[PDB]
Parts: sequence; structure tokens; C-alpha cells
Amino acid sequence: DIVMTQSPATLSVSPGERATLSCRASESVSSDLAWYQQKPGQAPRLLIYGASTRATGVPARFSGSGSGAEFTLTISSLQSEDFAVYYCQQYNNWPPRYTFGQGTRLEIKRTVAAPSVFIFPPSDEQLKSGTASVVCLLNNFYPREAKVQWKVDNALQSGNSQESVTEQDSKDSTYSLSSTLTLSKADYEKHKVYACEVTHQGLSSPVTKSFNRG
Amino acid sequence: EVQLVESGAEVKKPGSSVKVSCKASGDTFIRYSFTWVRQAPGQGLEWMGRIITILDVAHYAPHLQGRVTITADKSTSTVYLELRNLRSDDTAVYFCAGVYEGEADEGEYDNNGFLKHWGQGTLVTVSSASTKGPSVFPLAPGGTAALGCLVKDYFPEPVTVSWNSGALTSGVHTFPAVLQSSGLYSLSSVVTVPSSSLGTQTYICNVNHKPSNTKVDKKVEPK
Amino acid sequence: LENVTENFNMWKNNMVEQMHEDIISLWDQSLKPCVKLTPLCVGAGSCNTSVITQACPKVSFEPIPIHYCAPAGFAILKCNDKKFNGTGPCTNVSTVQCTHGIRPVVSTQLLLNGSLAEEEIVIRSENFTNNAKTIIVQLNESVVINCTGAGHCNLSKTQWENTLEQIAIKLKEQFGNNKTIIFNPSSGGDPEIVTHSFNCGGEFFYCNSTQLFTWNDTNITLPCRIKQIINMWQEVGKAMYAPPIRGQIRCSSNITGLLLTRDGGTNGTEIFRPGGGDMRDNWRSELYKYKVVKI
Amino acid sequence: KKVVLGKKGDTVELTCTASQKKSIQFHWKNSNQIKILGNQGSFLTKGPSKLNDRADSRRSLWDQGNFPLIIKNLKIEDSDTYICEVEDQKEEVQLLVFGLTANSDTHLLQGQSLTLTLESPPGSSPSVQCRSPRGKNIQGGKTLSVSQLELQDSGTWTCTVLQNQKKVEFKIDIVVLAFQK
Ligand SMILES: *[C@@H]1O[C@H](CO)[C@@H](O[C@@H]2O[C@H](CO)[C@@H](O[C@@H]3O[C@H](CO[C@H]4O[C@H](CO[C@H]5O[C@H](CO)[C@@H](O)[C@H](O)[C@@H]5O)[C@@H](O)[C@H](O[C@H]5O[C@H](CO)[C@@H](O)[C@H](O)[C@@H]5O)[C@@H]4O)[C@@H](O)[C@H](O[C@H]4O[C@H](CO)[C@@H](O)[C@H](O)[C@@H]4O[C@H]4O[C@H](CO)[C@@H](O)[C@H](O)[C@@H]4O[C@H]4O[C@H](CO)[C@@H](O)[C@H](O)[C@@H]4O)[C@@H]3O)[C@H](O)[C@H]2NC(C)=O)[C@H](O)[C@H]1NC(C)=O
Ligand SMILES: *[C@@H]1O[C@H](CO)[C@@H](O[C@@H]2O[C@H](CO)[C@@H](O[C@@H]3O[C@H](CO)[C@@H](O)[C@H](O)[C@@H]3O)[C@H](O)[C@H]2NC(C)=O)[C@H](O)[C@H]1NC(C)=O
Ligand SMILES: *[C@@H]1O[C@H](CO)[C@@H](O[C@@H]2O[C@H](CO)[C@@H](O[C@@H]3O[C@H](CO)[C@@H](O)[C@H](O)[C@@H]3O)[C@H](O)[C@H]2NC(C)=O)[C@H](O)[C@H]1NC(C)=O
Ligand SMILES: *[C@@H]1O[C@H](CO)[C@@H](O[C@@H]2O[C@H](CO)[C@@H](O[C@@H]3O[C@H](CO)[C@@H](O)[C@H](O)[C@@H]3O)[C@H](O)[C@H]2NC(C)=O)[C@H](O)[C@H]1NC(C)=O
Ligand SMILES: *[C@@H]1O[C@H](CO)[C@@H](O[C@@H]2O[C@H](CO)[C@@H](O)[C@H](O)[C@H]2NC(C)=O)[C@H](O)[C@H]1NC(C)=O
Ligand SMILES: *[C@@H]1O[C@H](CO)[C@@H](O[C@@H]2O[C@H](CO)[C@@H](O)[C@H](O)[C@H]2NC(C)=O)[C@H](O)[C@H]1NC(C)=O
Ligand SMILES: *[C@@H]1O[C@H](CO)[C@@H](O[C@@H]2O[C@H](CO)[C@@H](O)[C@H](O)[C@H]2NC(C)=O)[C@H](O)[C@H]1NC(C)=O
Ligand SMILES: *[C@@H]1O[C@H](CO)[C@@H](O[C@@H]2O[C@H](CO)[C@@H](O)[C@H](O)[C@H]2NC(C)=O)[C@H](O)[C@H]1NC(C)=O
Ligand SMILES: *[C@@H]1O[C@H](CO)[C@@H](O)[C@H](O)[C@H]1NC(C)=O
Repeated sequence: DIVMTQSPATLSVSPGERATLSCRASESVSSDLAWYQQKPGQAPRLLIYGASTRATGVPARFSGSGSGAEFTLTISSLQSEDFAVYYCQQYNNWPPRYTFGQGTRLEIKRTVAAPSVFIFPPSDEQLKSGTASVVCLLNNFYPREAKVQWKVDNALQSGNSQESVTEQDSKDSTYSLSSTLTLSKADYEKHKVYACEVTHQGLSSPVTKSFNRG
Repeated sequence: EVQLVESGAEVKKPGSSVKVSCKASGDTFIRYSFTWVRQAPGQGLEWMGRIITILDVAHYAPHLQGRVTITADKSTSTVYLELRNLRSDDTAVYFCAGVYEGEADEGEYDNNGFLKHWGQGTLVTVSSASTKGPSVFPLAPGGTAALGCLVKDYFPEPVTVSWNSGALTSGVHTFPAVLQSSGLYSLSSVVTVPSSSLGTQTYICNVNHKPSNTKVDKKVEPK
Repeated sequence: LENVTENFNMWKNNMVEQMHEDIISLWDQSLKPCVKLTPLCVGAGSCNTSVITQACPKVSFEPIPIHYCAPAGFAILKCNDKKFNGTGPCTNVSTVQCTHGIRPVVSTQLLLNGSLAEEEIVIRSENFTNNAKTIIVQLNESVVINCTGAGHCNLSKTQWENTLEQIAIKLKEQFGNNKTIIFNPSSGGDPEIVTHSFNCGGEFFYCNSTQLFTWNDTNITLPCRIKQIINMWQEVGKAMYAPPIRGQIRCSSNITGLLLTRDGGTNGTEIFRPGGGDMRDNWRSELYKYKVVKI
Repeated sequence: KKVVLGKKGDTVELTCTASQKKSIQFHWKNSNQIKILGNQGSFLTKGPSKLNDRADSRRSLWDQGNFPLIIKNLKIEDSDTYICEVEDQKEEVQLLVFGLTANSDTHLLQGQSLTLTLESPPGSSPSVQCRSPRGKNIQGGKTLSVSQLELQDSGTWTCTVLQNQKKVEFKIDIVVLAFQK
């Protein structure tokens, strides 16, 4: 029952700098440790094994260190392809029971960018089906952390909305967030004004994009 | 060189059983040990179990014990993973992996627990929902205006969205699909074009879903 | 103490079997295989192979001298007669309370950390005219062999040549002078009995015996490999152990004798090959002079 | 006198059984007292027989007190009298390797002659009886020939060879074609 916990959860480091990841265990795993790299839509890639040794095909910038319940994955210089989700593994105990870390997400760090907030009302074709979905779009913002609150007739909405975030852009290194609010046609025509409130670091004050039904 | 090619995606109802295969080639089959690692969407990696090829012995995770069986066919060089009593929480991407243990026929076994090589992955979705096509709805459109399409009520994954049949690339953001409480996936695709381009240049989103075998091209207008 | 003429039989003995079970139990309690593979059959041709997986901790393994004694109601007899062939009557007989020091060395084709014969090299076989019977050789001079990590073993070439020569002489004494002694490697079989196998530092070493066992009437380096997949000498089956520990693994052992097999037959030539694989003979080597009677 | 009749190229097994069920010392040798194969402890041992590479045993049965001698890729010269020595008891068994080969190819024409040749070890006088798919029965000591072939004779021929009251069945596929246009 060895638990592998990685710290921090998300680490934002500017390109060209040094990255440091930590992996702790519930009990001493000795010399057995494995660091993996994984990209979205792709299979994990072996980086380090035994923590003292670098795997074949892995750039020399990746360096593992530590022992027992403590481990550190150090990257000297972050490249464009170096940003990914990293994992740690304990193969130590026998009969084998293996566990993985919760992962450490590496993020490209840039200047703070204000989001472009647009709001899309449900189409007439969708209302013809008897359903309504309002879309809140936050475009090109850093960091990834942002707050989106749906307000219908000044009343706060919760549980009826879902959010999704795209991966960090490869050019300007920004993010994009989409918040869909789904309500029935009967409840949609029961209200007048629909508003989307956005709280972000790049904004001095919360920006609210609203529209009137009909 | 190492080559690992897994089985295609599988869709099963809760209570049923799923069996996936992993083809290994490029080296001796008995000299490698094969581990299966499943990853839930949005979650981290999870160790299912590891099989020793030469001794034909497989070990499993404590929580998966007895409902899962890992086998190896040396003649066809294929590692099989069988899971029974499927649940909605068992939905995940199953990765077939392996590592070189040295020469097993000569008695040298490093008993390595890490994983050097991996497969492409196999999506296994367990739900009571039925495969259906998505319903695409238009998003009507400051120096730059944003417009897009809404992909809703489809199953199972994935869905590929393009703009102008590949002519429109820059400025296109396709959001990762979210799972609705109804059991159907939904996603949005957006693009930011100059506001002066509205009314002249036509924008048509192309949504393709392979499992339900449907292709929907929806035109976006300012109105 | 007392002096009487008593018949000794080394080839049938209870001490051999009991010591066999004791050492089997010793290896059972001490060395734990990571995976054990044993045959299971109901006698209906088809045999299901049972697999038992347990913890395999690496422990320091060294043989220690073990004296054997008879409890109340029993006594052990000892033959002090020089050059005793192992069977038949014995003139000088001493009753011992405890047997001498015997190291439980498990090995094939060679006897390590044993006891040398005093006045000369002595060979013993249950039936010498039987080619299926293993021949136990006991040297009057020990040959030191240094085995190191990563398998190799360096030993004296001249001492080994002279040893093989004297052994050949004794074989000429037993099988007749007209015969020509020629040594050859194993005829083949399981890798344990084909090469020279043994346990050093808790690791299983297999060394090539060809250089040693190839000889004719007219600083040897043996290549060695550590196998983590072996055939259990305790019972029929296979077992897989843990990877060899890091660092220097070295054992210097004294060779007190060998186990040889003779080819069947004509004409005028006798071929001798390395034997072993039965540890009962390995215990029988040190137990040949002992027997158990009841008072 | 225990006699075993094998087939050329096939695999034969000679059974050896002790009085009790245990893993013990046993040695299989030939009639020349040359070592065929056997066991030392829990390990398998082979002798310098010409049968070396082609002979093996079943270790899983050693715990059952059964120590069989299994030989694959049987050859004519492999015929001999083998002895199994276990627990001071010698169990002797005679092995006879036979074969059946057609002098002509399986492809034949109606009316053509079909000649069969039996390969047998020296000192044995086996009796061969062959039967076509037609159901006809023909007998011969060594060579068996059919002068006129029938279209209905195309199929699997079954030829039983009897030696020392034992008999071994053979199956040889013969293809009979015809001449038209
Ligand atoms: C047949 O019988 C013979 C004779 O018994 C058997 O031969 C023996 O085999 C065993 C293994 O089965 C070997 O055990 C190792 O011993 C060495 C040390 O040996 C040196 O010291 C010996 C002891 O002498 C003492 O006590 C007696 C009694 O009181 C006394 O009379 C004597 O005066 C002395 O005080 C010497 O006998 C020996 O000399 C001999 O051997 C030489 C080389 O062959 C030879 O040249 C000489 O002529 C002489 O014959 C020698 O000087 C231990 O070091 C070693 O322990 C290491 O390895 C084991 C695993 O095997 C491991 O568990 C231990 O942890 C340890 O590993 C540490 O040290 C390593 C050193 O390199 C290092 O690499 C490791 O990384 C590790 O170090 C780490 O951990 C430590 C501890 O935490 C830490 O401090 C470090 O910083 C680091 O973190 C073995 O126990 C015998 O050597 C060997 N004896 C002989 C006579 O050769 C033979 O096995 C039998 N045959 C069969 C078939 O079994
Ligand atoms: C090793 O030494 C022992 C003891 O001398 C030998 O055992 C003896 O073997 C001989 C035959 O070789 C036996 O002699 C027999 O005597 C009986 C009369 O009792 C006689 O009828 C027979 O014709 C035969 O001559 C003798 O009994 C036996 N000793 C005992 C009492 O056990 C042994 O042969 C020697 N080993 C070898 C390989 O020479
Ligand atoms: C045949 O058996 C007799 C009877 O045991 C053996 O005689 C014994 O031999 C031992 C060793 O030679 C003697 O031990 C000695 O003890 C003295 C002290 O009295 C000690 O100073 C010496 O260092 C040695 O340890 C023992 O006295 C003697 N016992 C008797 C009752 O005679 C004899 O050795 C055997 N024959 C052969 C060929 O060895
Ligand atoms: C020690 O080993 C020798 C050699 O194996 C044994 O000699 C053999 O003894 C057997 C009988 O036990 C002899 O078998 C005989 O074959 C003849 C036919 O030639 C048959 O008429 C007899 O009924 C008997 O079965 C065999 O010839 C003989 N081998 C040789 C080469 O002489 C001896 O039995 C063993 N001694 C002990 C104590 O068992
Ligand atoms: C072990 O036996 C051998 C063989 O007899 C002995 O070798 C002889 O040793 C003597 C001197 O003690 C020499 O004169 C002979 O030439 C040697 N014989 C041969 C042909 O090698 C040896 O002495 C015995 N070992 C001991 C220590 O006594
Ligand atoms: C182990 O074996 C090696 C290889 O035979 C030995 O290396 C030789 O050592 C001798 C001196 O003992 C030198 O004269 C040779 O030049 C060496 N041979 C080679 C090719 O390097 C080594 O000595 C042995 N180790 C021990 C401790 O005996
Ligand atoms: C053990 O050593 C012997 C002697 O070196 C090896 O036998 C030789 O094998 C090679 C092929 O590898 C042949 O070309 C030689 O003809 C053999 N020599 C003799 C004298 O027969 C044997 O291969 C070695 N065994 C292992 C497992 O390495
Ligand atoms: C190799 O064998 C010799 C001879 O048996 C051993 O020498 C004895 O060593 C012990 C201590 O271990 C001494 O008490 C004895 O006096 C020695 N005997 C004689 C007559 O010299 C030697 O110990 C063995 N070597 C190893 C490494 O076990
Ligand atoms: C084995 O090596 C040790 C250590 O050098 C040495 O004391 C001993 O004499 C060697 N044995 C032989 C026979 O070379």
C-alpha cells in the first residue's frame, strides 16, 4: 500500500529556465523509482529508471535524484517539447504491487494576459429541439486559473453548467476556456437576461457579458 | 527495435466483459515482461497488473483481483488482457506496455518493474448509452469577432472538427469534450476572424464522428 | 570405545535421507524463491503446473559445520579403518556420540568445503561394473578455487592436472591397468548437471566444466554465469529468484573430491564424465563412515 | 517379452513403473549397455547414445513413480531392446520401428500400378494388410502392389501391419486422376 504523492500539482516555469519536480512516498522504496513523461493523446514515455539512471532516447538535460521516500526530477533547460505531464512509479515491493504518482503538470510561464470574453446565445435550430445552451468563451488568457459564474436574472447558477479548457497554445502560450450552460426550453423562456461573469488576474474588475432573450 | 500495436476501441454495456489484445514485435517475446496500465480521462496512471512471459505468470492489483486475467500467447507473440464485471467507472484508456528483462531462456531475469516501451492505447467505454450522431448548432458572431460550432449529444468518443475543409487553421480552438449527465459527450469549436470579413467570407465547420459514421458540415452566418 | 567387527553400508543409510530432509528444510526456510513452479498430476497424463509466488528476500548464505548426534536409546558407529571402500565388515570401530563437522554444501560435479582422505585418494562405487552408479572420489590433497562476481573462477592448472592424473591412476587400479583413462565433459542434460553449479553469497553460479574435465594420459579460468531461473534440487520443478546483489561476490572453497560417471560398453578405453545432481551422494560423502544402531 | 511397435518419424514412449509412487533413481539403457538416459536427483541426465538429441522424458510424472522413455523422430536403426533399471529391478522392452512408403507419387492415373514398400528392422517378419477406400483388402509380406487403379480408390488408404500379435495402423493418401480430352 505504498502511496506516491507528487509536488507540486502544477508548476509554471518560463522557457529556458530550470524545472524541479518532487516525488514523495509513504514508505521507503529504496533504489526503485521510475519517472515518466506523457503528452495529451499520447502514451507515457520512459525518462528515468532506478532514479540514478537515464533511459535511452532521453535528452541529457533530464536528471533524476534522491533516495528512500524522497525523489527529485531536475530539468536543466526547458525546451518546447519538454512541457508535459510527469509521473513517478514505485516498483520496489514483492510480491509486486505498483502505484503511480498523481502527476505533475509543467506549464509554460509568460506575462499575464487578459481574456477576451464572448457570449453565444442558443440557436433557433437548437430551440426547435426543445433545449437551450448558452456558451461563454474566454479566449487567449494566462494563467490557466480563471473564474466563470453564470447569472440568470441576477441569480447565481450552479450545477447546471460545465466547463472545458484547451491545452496551452504552442505560439503565444495562452489558454482558452469554454463554459456551457444547459437549460430546458421551458426554463429558458421563463427568464429575460442571461449574464456571464469572468474573474481573472489580467482583469482589474470582473467582466460581465450579458444578453436579453427575445 | 520495439513495436507494440494494441486492439481497436471497445464499447461494452455494464456487467459485460471486455478482452483487449496487444501485439509485440521486433524482438524475442519471452525476453520481455508485460504490464498493463489503464488511465481514466482527466486522471492519472493506474497499475492493473504485470505478467512474466517466460514463466507464464501474471500478478494483478489488489482492487482488481479475481475479476481480471492477463495472459500471454508466445506463438502469436500477443499479450491479452481480460476484464469482467465491467462498471461505468472502469471506462479509461488501456495502455499495453513491456520491458526487456535480459535473456530469459538462459536464466537471466532482471525482474524490472518499470516500463521502457508502451503501446498506442485502447479506449474502452462502459456505459448503458447507445452510439449516436452529434447535433451541430451554429454560433452567431471590437476589431475581431468570434464564431463557431457546438457539438452536442454524441457517443462514443472521439470527434474531429475542422474549418473550411482544412483551409482555416490559425485562430481555431477546439475544446476537449465534456461528459453530460445524460451519458452523452459534448464539445465546442471556436474561431476568431476579422469583423470586416463577416458577410463576405463564408465559414463552414466540418464535424466528423467515426463510430456513428456521420459527417456534418454546418454554415455559420452573422445573423 | 568398544572394539568389534561390524558391517558398514554407505549406499543404504538413514542418516543420508534425514540429513537430506534437514538440508531441504534448511533451504526451504532460508532461501525463498520469488516464483515456484511445481508439477501436479492426477496420473491421467495431463499435468497442471502449480505456481506459488512469495517474498524473496536476499540473505547471506554460507555453509556452517554441522555435527550429527544420536539421542537417548541410539548410538552412532564410526569406521576408523584406512581406505574403507564404504561397504562390508570393519575391524577397528569406535562408537561416537557426535559426528564430525559437515558443511551442507549443495553443488554438482565438485565437492566443496568437505573432508580429505588421509593416506591417499579413494574412490567408492556401489557397483563398479554398473555404469549407472555414481562414483564418489575423495582426494588426499585439497585444491583451492577462487570464484568471483560476474562469473569467472581462477584455479591452479598444475595441481588440477596432477589431481586428474592421480585419480586416473586410482581408476587404473580399480578397472585394470590395460585400460586407458580418458576424461570428457557431460553427455548433456539439465544445465545444472551439465556444468558445475553451486551457491555463493546467496547467488546461483554455473561454471563451464569443460576445461577441467577434458584430459588424456598423454591458471585455468572457468567462465561463469549467474542464473536466476533454476531447477530445484529439493523437488522436481523450476524456481525463479531475485536479481544478483550489487558489489563483490566472492567465495574461496576447497575441493575435496568429485562425482564421476562411467560410459558403458570395449574396447580398451574407459570414459569418465562429471556426475552429480543427487545431493544424497553429497551427504553420503561425509556420512560414509557413520551408521546408526540401537542399544 | 514386451514388444513395442513404433512409426518412422513419429514419437514413441516406453513406460516404466516402480512399486511405489516416489521420485527415485532410474536408468534407461540399450541392449549394448550403453547409457540412453536417466536421472540424478531432481535433474535429467543423458548418456552418449546415438539417441541423445532425440530422446527425453517426462519429469512431471517422476513424482508419480512413472519414469517413461520418450523418443521422437523415430528411425529404423532405433529398433533395439531397451532396459529400464529402477529400484534394483530391470524392466526390459523391445522396440521395433516400421515404415510404409509408396514407390510412386500420390498423384496417379487410372490403370497405373501402385507399389507399396515396407521398411522394417532386420530379424522381423511383419504381415502387411492394406485397404483402399473401396473397402477391398489386400495382403503382402513386404511389398504390396495393385496392378489396376480405380477412380474410386482415390482417398485415404488404411494399411495395418501385424508383428508379434501387435498391430500398427497407417494412413496414406492416394490421388487418382483420369485422362479425358
Ligand atoms: C565454502 O566455504 C567457504 C569458507 O567458509 C565459503 O566462503 C565464504 O563465502 C561467504 C559467502 O557465502 C563469504 O562471505 C563474505 O565475507 C566477506 C568478508 O570476507 C573477508 O573477511 C572474512 C572473515 O574473516 C573473519 O572472521 C573469522 C571468524 O571470526 C575469523 O577467523 C577471521 O580472522 C576474520 O576475522 C575472511 O575470511 C575473508 O578472507 C577470505 O576470502 C578472501 C576472498 O575470497 C581470500 O582472498 C582470503 O584468502 C580468505 O579466504 C575476507 O577477507 C563479506 O564482506 C561479505 O559480506 C558482503 O556481501 C554479502 C553478500 O555476500 C552482503 O550481504 C554484505 O552486506 C556484504 O556486502 C557489503 O560489503 C561489500 C564489500 O565489497 C560491498 O560490496 C557491499 O556493497 C556491502 O557494503 C555495504 O554494506 C555494508 C554493511 O551495511 C556497509 O558497511 C558498506 O558501506 C556498504 O553500504 C560476505 O559475507 C566469505 O568471504 C567466504 N569466505 C572465504 C573463506 O572466502 C564458501 O561460501 C563455501 N562454498 C559454498 C559453496 O558456499
Ligand atoms: C569393499 O569391501 C567389502 C568388504 O570386504 C566387500 O564386500 C564383500 O564382497 C565380497 C564379494 O566381492 C563378499 O564375498 C562373498 O562371501 C560369501 C560368503 O559370505 C561368498 O559366498 C561369496 O562367493 C563372496 O565371496 C563379501 O561377503 C562382502 N563382505 C561383506 C560381508 O559384506 C566389497 O566387495 C568391496 N567392494 C568392492 C567393489 O570390491
Ligand atoms: C581405531 O580405534 C582406536 C580406538 O579409538 C583409535 O585409537 C584412538 O586414537 C586417537 C587418535 O589417534 C587417540 O586420541 C589421542 O588421545 C590422546 C590422549 O590420550 C591425545 O594426547 C592425542 O592427541 C589423541 O587425541 C585415542 O587415545 C585412541 N583411543 C584409544 C582408546 O585407543 C585409533 O585411532 C583407530 N585406528 C586408527 C587407524 O586411527
Ligand atoms: C553389479 O553390476 C553388475 C553389472 O551390471 C551386475 O551384473 C549383472 O547381473 C545380472 C543379474 O543380476 C546379469 O543378468 C543376467 O543376464 C543373463 C543373460 O546374459 C541371464 O541369463 C541371467 O538370468 C541374468 O539376468 C548380468 O549378466 C550381469 N551383468 C554383467 C555385465 O555381468 C550385478 O548384478 C551387480 N551386482 C549386484 C550386487 O547387484
Ligand atoms: C597424496 O597422494 C599422492 C599420490 O600418492 C602423494 O604424492 C606423492 O608424494 C610423495 C611425497 O610425499 C612423492 O614422493 C611421490 O612422488 C608422490 N606421488 C606421485 C606420483 O605424485 C602425496 O604425497 C599424498 N599427499 C600427502 C600430503 O601425503
Ligand atoms: C582471475 O583470472 C584472470 C584471467 O586469467 C587472472 O588474470 C591474470 O592474472 C595473472 C596473475 O595472476 C597475470 O599474470 C595475467 O596477465 C592475467 N591475465 C590476463 C589476461 O589479464 C587473474 O589473476 C585471476 N584473479 C585472481 C585473483 O586469481
Ligand atoms: C563450455 O565450454 C566449452 C569449451 O569451450 C564449449 O564447447 C565449445 O562450444 C563451441 C561453440 O560455442 C564449439 O565451437 C566448440 O567446438 C566447443 N568445444 C568443445 C571442446 O567441444 C561450450 O560451448 C561452453 N558452454 C557454454 C554454455 O558456454
Ligand atoms: C581449506 O581447507 C583447509 C584444510 O581443511 C582449511 O584449513 C584449516 O583452516 C582452519 C580454520 O578455518 C584451521 O583451524 C585448520 O587448522 C586448518 N587445517 C589445516 C590442517 O591446515 C581451510 O580453512 C579451508 N579454507 C577455507 C577458506 O575454508
Ligand atoms: C585465491 O585468491 C586469494 C586472494 O588473493 C589468495 O589468497 C589465494 O591464494 C588464491 N588461491 C589460489 C589457489 O590461487
